[PDB]
Amino acid sequence: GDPVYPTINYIQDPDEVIDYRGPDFHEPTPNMLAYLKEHGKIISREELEKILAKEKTEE
Amino acid sequence: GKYVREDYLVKKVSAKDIQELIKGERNVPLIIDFYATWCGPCILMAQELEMLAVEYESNALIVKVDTDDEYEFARDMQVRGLPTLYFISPDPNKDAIRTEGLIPIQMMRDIINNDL
Amino acid sequence: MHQDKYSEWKMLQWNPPEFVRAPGGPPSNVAISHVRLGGRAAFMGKVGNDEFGQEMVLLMNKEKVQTRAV
Amino acid sequence: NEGISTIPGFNQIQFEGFCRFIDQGLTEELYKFPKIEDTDQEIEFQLFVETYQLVEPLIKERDAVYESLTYSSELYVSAGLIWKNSRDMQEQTIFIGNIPLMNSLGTSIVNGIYRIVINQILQSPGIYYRSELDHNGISVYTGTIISDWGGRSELEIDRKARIWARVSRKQKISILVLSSAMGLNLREILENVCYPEIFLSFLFFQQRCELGRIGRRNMNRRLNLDIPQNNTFLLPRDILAAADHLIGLKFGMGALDDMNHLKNKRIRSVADLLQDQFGLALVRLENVVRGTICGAIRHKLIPTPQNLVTSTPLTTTYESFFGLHPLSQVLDRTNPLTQIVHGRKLSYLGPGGLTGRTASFRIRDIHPSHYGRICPIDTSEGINVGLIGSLAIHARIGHWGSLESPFYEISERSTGVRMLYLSPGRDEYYMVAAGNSLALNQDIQEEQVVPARYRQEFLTIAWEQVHLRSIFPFQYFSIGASLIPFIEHNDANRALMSSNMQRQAVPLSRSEKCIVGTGLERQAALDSGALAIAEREGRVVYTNTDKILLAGNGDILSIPLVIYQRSNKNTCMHQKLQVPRGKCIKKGQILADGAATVGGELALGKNVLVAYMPWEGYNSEDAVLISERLVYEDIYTSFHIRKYEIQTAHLLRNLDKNGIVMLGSWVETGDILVGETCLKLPIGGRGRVIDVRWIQKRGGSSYNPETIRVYILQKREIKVGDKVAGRHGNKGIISKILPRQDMPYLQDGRSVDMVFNPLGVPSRMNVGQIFECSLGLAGSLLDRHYRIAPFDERYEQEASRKLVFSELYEASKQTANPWVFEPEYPGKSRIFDGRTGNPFEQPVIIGKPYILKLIHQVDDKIHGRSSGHYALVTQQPLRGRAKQGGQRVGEMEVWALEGFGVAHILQEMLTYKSDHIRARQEVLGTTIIGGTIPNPEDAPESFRLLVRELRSLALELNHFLVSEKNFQINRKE
RNA sequence: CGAGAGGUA
DNA sequence: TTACCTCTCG
Ligand SMILES: [Zn+2]
Repeated sequence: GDPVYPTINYIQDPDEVIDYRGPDFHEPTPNMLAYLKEHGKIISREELEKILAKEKTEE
Repeated sequence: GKYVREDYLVKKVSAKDIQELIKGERNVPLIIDFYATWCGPCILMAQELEMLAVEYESNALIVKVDTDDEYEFARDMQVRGLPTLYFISPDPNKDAIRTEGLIPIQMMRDIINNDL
Repeated sequence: MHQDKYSEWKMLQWNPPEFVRAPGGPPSNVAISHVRLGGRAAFMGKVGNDEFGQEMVLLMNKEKVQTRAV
Repeated sequence: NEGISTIPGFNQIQFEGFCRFIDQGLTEELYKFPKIEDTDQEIEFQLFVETYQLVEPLIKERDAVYESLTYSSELYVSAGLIWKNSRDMQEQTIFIGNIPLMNSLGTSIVNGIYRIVINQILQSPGIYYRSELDHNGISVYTGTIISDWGGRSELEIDRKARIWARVSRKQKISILVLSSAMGLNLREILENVCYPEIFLSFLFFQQRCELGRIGRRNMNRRLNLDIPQNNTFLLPRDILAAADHLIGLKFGMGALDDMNHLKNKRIRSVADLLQDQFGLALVRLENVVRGTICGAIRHKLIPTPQNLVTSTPLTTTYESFFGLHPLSQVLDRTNPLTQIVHGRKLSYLGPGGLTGRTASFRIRDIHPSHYGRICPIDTSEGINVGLIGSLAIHARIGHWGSLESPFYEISERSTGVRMLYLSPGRDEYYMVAAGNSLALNQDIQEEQVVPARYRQEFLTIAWEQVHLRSIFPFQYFSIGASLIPFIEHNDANRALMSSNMQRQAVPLSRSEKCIVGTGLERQAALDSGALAIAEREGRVVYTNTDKILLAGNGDILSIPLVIYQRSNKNTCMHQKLQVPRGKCIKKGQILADGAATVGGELALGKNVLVAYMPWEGYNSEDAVLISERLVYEDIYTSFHIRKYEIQTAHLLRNLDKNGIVMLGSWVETGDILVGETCLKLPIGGRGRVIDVRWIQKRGGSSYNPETIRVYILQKREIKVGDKVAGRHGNKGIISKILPRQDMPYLQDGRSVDMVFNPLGVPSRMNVGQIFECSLGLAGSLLDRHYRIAPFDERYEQEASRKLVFSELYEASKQTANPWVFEPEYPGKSRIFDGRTGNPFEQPVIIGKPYILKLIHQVDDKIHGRSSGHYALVTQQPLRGRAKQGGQRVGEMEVWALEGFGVAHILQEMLTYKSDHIRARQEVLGTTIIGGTIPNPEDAPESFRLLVRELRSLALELNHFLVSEKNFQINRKE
């Protein structure tokens, strides 16, 4: 007779593009550099320059 | 969010904030969604509302309210069940539309584009 | 649970708030289930001649629920 | 917050480890740097750790691979030197050096090479008690103290109370004397220790005495003590406590430890290794700084802080680690699965770790503590079997080195449930069940029984007494085992083989998805790095084969694509677009697909019609017969790219003005690629020259010899000799290709693509294939794809049979093919022979399974040699197909030839063919002329060498022959 | 050429 | 244990 767990759960259409922003997937991954820059751990080129120049002026 | 862009583009508001927006002036259409973490059908609405946002970027404001946090407001706005949306117009003479249930994305677009 | 992350909302289904251990629903759903479990059902109501309305009648007709009183 | 409610990302461990090193690790190592002054007093150097800044990379990642650079970051820190003479302060920020950066996927690009760091498992510091059965009478007991240093501390008690330290090679050393060394009074000891009478009757610091935080906590738990965590020393009270426990065992009150348990082991990672290296480098900077201070004295010059410090020590340390450490390895890029699997690996071996030949049999078996943490099936066979393994899907790494498996609490509480992660030790004390609640009798549900684990054992208990439940489908297995469909029905031995074979698959020219799968193919594609995913939301404004433009809220972002590029394993990478112009996308959604991926899922093979039956012996043992359709419709064709590089008649047709072969040339073996010093094609390479790169270089003393690289592409079709496999442990080599007319055919008229032997399943115990072939046939007919999770029989008995049989019936009814489901013999049908038109006698199994093509191909394998180049010292032929070499006749082969009695054949192998210079040069001539080859009299070089080597150690070996006829003795040279 | 690492059967 | 293959690195 018919199966107790429904077979619909199993079926996927043959021409389907998976949606990664769906209920069963983890949050989107972040580029390490951008993450590190957002939290301040790595600084930009302009910032070293700004700091370096001011230090030179002080000296 | 300078380097990393936020994933979620629909924001939670409160009863007081909703009231200001309504009493004040607006120039683009307002859509308000009532939701609860507990309802299963709602998990599906959230995905749809986030897409409408990408499409109509500054041509609409889509906002969200949680029933657990603001139960009394919901009763006053006459909400009878959980997946419910209120579409409000930038003109203040026109009536607002309440839709109950999961409804398709095209219907949402038609209301915004034609009726509101 | 979290306001935005809906991948976490499933946990509430696993441990449900009590009022919604077995959530009930619209009258249309009972009819579709009755037909599936064997049985014959009819739905009485009014729907518009708009697009959504036609979709609903189609679903019911396809599931074999008598739609004459709509 | 992650992994509860979803499967965790496959690279999460690497991401977290790198972050810890960047902030916490860097600061901790920096602090220890010593203020340096010299002699009676000298100038003082200050490294202010308060202000450290890491700056962004100068080159982008793609450029680094193109120019063979290393992607890194620059560390600038502030410092001040008060020259002893000056009494004034100068401050600047010195560029200490470059620290490498990681991509999110978890790789590092160093000198142009993608590199990955593997995790290691080692014994944790702490006190361990073992009972050694004693050769005479009563058993000896012992304690031991593992340390970060690795020194072990031994204390022992004999039948007569001994309490003697075993650290000295000598039998007797006194633990009590060590206590007295601590200044403890004999009286003080007595008051402290229980079991005083027994001890009454009885009337370093740098390495062993330091116990890490992990070491201290373990000590406190095993011997209950509560010295605070900041304390991290071998304080003496502990030694007394240890002795007290040691005697309790002698009287019966104790636990002997299990050292294979994971509560006693610790995991090192990217972070630990990187921090360690930073320390080594830092000590090297102190040596350099002291030295430049001395130089300043000679020149009597005012130092600039920068002048004192160079950037060499930081860069060199890392360059060496990445290049030479055992646990830093190059990434396998054969397919997308290989890239994801490499990171998750765990090794017992490594530096400061076990060696394979040395290790015990017991370390290589599964322990009950491994569940949920380390996969039972995956291991590397060989002398290394059992020592290299893989992390399970839902595992994470804890605050301490230990791993953790998620568990659901079913015990009543307000919320009533939470998912918690448990340390290897904590969960031995709870009852965990994996069964379900679908049983009811005349009593209530709570009284029903279920199988469960408790204290490393399996028992049956009621549902009331269970505390935790295991709920996730893929929890106990790794990524490879979790990609096999119907695993429940395949014996476990096969599963090892199967995980291994998927890793060896070749990305094909056109890709197709499977009809039957398990559902983890979707996440495996997201985490591989082969797909292009959106970084921001937007609408697609322009698409070209090279690029995509995404336009979101007033910005336009350009995303580059990959066209026809080589990989470390000579395979091709190519991305193809999935998004039509004008479409909205949300962050994280797919934009382009990579190789071996279609529609967001991993696709390593194709779906083909197959029959399982005997066919004229072509399928004997494990061989396959295939149709020509596969060859002419291009189902199994693959592209392979190789690189050939150098440092700076008909042939030379291709070369350009500079002499480098032009793009678009077809080249064959022998042809020069780049103009005496000419680079020429080896045997078996024949392809279009897709690209030439004259790369200018830096780093060498001379401008680095510009490197000219040529890249050549070969398109390869299926051939006799190729290896093909399915996902259930089934492997075979192609033996014949036959025309469609001669192939076996069905009642629909169609001809089967492949034919497999049916005698294989009983021996190998895989019944999974039969379930998969049949479901495949159904899906093709009904247009459905099925993704089924493992262990379906939890729901009901015989669940899989119910799914397959039901689906086959629907297909049979909807498309009216009655042969698809036959009521008398379900799953089997009657087919006919192409050659004669006659029916085969008994019904046969027909289906469409998914078959993959493996990396081991015939073209790479074939080799031959006649004559050729010979080695310098041994003067024997060279080794290797690349080197055009010979094959070995070794010890075992000689023995076999001797058994036959074939002396002449053997002599030949030892002399003319290998290493007899005079003799070898003659045989080529005799053969061209047509003559006879004489039997050699002189010795081969091999022997001559031995004599010379011995004569170097002052010993003489001579060979003499005594003539039988006249008795003369003659010395051969 | 000396080491190291990943495979195969 | 045998044989086989690829690579990097000073
Ligand atoms: Zn099953």
